Amino acid sequence: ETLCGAELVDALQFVCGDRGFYFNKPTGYPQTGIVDECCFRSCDLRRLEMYCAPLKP
Repeated sequence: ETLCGAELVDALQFVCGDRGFYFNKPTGYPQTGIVDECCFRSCDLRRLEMYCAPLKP
């Protein structure tokens, strides 16, 4: 539920596999990202999944 530090990174590695992840969602045209939603808060797998990089292949 709460995934912090290494455990967060493990989760993202596992869920995102080859794609990679990032920690802050992009914006645009006061920061915040996976830590906030998955570490300070429990988060679910679909939220976690949102910090997987685009595919592209």
